[PDB]
Amino acid sequence: NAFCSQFSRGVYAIFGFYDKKSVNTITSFCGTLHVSFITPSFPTDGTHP
Amino acid sequence: NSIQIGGLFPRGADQEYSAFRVGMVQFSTSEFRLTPHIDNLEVANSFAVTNAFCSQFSRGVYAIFGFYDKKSVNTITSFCGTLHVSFITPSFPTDGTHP
Amino acid sequence: SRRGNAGDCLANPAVPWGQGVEIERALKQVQVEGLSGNIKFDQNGKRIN
Repeated sequence: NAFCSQFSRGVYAIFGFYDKKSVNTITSFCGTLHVSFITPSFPTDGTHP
Repeated sequence: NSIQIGGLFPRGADQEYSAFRVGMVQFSTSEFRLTPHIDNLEVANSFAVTNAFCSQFSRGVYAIFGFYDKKSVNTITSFCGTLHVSFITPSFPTDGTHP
Repeated sequence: SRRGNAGDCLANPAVPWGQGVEIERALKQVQVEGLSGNIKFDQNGKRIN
């Protein structure tokens, strides 16, 4: 709901952190809504757009 | 009366949905009846897992049947712990405890 | 400048916006210098060099 709040506001990119228990919530949404996501957290394994 | 539940089924999961209908016909009663709402989805896409979840919370279901994968296991447990809806599943068990 | 209103995240069907494809290609084609050193990216989003 913090993701969908800012996507309701309209943004061009989102900076933020994820964790292990939330990483697939991020990598699914950024694949879907095509909103880029810059982050310093641990690297996801795979080829994520 | 007629009660409403929600169903989350993977594409390619033919037999389990066939096993779902056999269970409904046999365990049906005359007094109280259960009404499913079935959805077919990819289960690794956690958007679609989220999209199927909030669509059925808009329906006002009483409990939810569904599966999950490694990609979506955290999506369900964070939702059902928050939105206080029960989720029954044949998937692999979550490590730790989740309400 | 997609001044058209983004709407919610729960769209049926959820639709992207093609100027989002423009953003990440700029984000991957950045080689600057920072605190860690040479910031060189891949097509994936991971760091190299």
